[PDB]
Amino acid sequence: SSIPGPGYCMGIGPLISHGRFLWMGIGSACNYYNRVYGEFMRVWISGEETLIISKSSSMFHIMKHNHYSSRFGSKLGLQCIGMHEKGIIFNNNPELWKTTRPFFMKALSGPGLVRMVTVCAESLKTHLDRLEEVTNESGYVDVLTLLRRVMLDTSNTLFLRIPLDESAIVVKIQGYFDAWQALLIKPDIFFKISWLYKKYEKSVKDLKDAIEVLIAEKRRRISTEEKLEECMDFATELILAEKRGDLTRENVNQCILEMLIAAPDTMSVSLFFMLFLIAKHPNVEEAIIKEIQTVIGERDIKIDDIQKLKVMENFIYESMRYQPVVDLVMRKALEDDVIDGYPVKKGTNIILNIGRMHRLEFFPKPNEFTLENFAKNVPYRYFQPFGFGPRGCAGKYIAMVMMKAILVTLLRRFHVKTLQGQCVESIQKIHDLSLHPDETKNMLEMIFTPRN
Ligand code: HEM
Ligand SMILES: C[C@]12CC[C@H]3[C@@H](CCC4=CC(=O)CC[C@@]43C)[C@@H]1CC[C@@H]2O
Repeated sequence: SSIPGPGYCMGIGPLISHGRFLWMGIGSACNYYNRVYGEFMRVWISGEETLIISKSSSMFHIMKHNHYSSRFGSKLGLQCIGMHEKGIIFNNNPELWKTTRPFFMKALSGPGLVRMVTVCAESLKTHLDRLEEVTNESGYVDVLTLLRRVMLDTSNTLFLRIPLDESAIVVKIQGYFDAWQALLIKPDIFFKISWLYKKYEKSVKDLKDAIEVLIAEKRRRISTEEKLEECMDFATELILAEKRGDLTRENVNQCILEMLIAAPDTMSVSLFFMLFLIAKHPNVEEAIIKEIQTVIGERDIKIDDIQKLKVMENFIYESMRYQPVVDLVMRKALEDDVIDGYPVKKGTNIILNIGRMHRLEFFPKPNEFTLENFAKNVPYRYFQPFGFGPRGCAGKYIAMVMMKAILVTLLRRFHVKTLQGQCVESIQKIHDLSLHPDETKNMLEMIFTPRN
């Protein structure tokens, strides 16, 4: 089969599509192009041909095979934010990515994933006893900021554990994400005209400098440590690999940065959306509380509990299905292949529109929020909220642990109410790199009233 999509109007076809991505935002443009043309179609970002694909088969094929273990985006943009051939998230150098990923994978599983369940709970407890730092005079909690702070404290105490300014770093991380999102697919032209991107360059420097102070302190503690054997962690493993031949200071420094931003970027907005759903679905809220009563009671949550929390697990999955944050995935073809019907050349960019896929493929009631969608065991080839395979989410397992831990410890303690008739559907969302609340609007706050 030849490839669907707009006409290559002798050099205008590319300019409209890129411009449309810039104008609409990546996610809404993907959804536009998939709805107009097929669920498998072609478009251009800068020069290069990029396939925007919703079909479950193609998705599975792509994530399954090792010759798609790359992403893409502006080299100038990725250099600007420090992700050009450096971290793992947008590290598109195959070999350098291969050697860095294992550090992340170790830290996000085994004993650290077990530690995480109590670390995550104790952190939120701390922040729920200090709700004055986040609550209004009118009782309005800034949930986005609350979550970001506990997510950061969580990430810090597990992976780095150096004292830091939560509030400041959370703002800096937000700044870094805006820059990443802004520059990821900007054309080379953009990067010439300097007073159009110095803005972003500063956000990156703010965060990078802040983290350099922390890794600096972390370095000094490692040098003077007696029992280096016992107290290992993600940041230390990296630093010791650099002390062997294995890694570069620059790369270490970006990996530590990337581990600290991950959850604040994504967990916070996911749990935010999840809380607005609990607020407007009392049917489900009850089921979850009943489960928490049965399973946990008034004991501190423990690793053994999380597998038993079945209703919440379905809620989490249905929330990510219905209202995702990470609704699309960027990949690149490293070898030629046939994919469903169509040929895909080496170097061809790919955007997997997993948000659309979860409304077109397997589920009984795709366009409404119900746990009926997860009453029958969902095959993992029709529902990839995290992705899978050799480049799937490195946090995918621990993320689920973390989300259960915070939803338990919060709902245990508080009823959550939304302002006005607001719901996830009515919130004004930006749909660019990720899918998240437009924070220049308001009515995003919530109210926390106790239980008993
Ligand atoms: C609700 C939470 C989360 C969601 C929905 C999510 C989703 C995703 C998705 C879709 C990808 C792309 C994977 C692919 O291309 O197949 C990804 C990549 C990644 N995620 Fe997450 N994620 C979450 C939380 C986390 C957390 C908590 C961490 C770390 C602490 C993390 C670390 C990563 C990393 C490092 C990658 C890049 C993997 C690579 O390129 O090699 N994620 N995530
Ligand atoms: C999925 C994705 C890679 C992983 C990204 C995701 C954007 C949101 C995000 C923020 C983080 O800090 C961790 C990685 C993630 C979860 C990206 C959108 C396109 C890209 O392929």
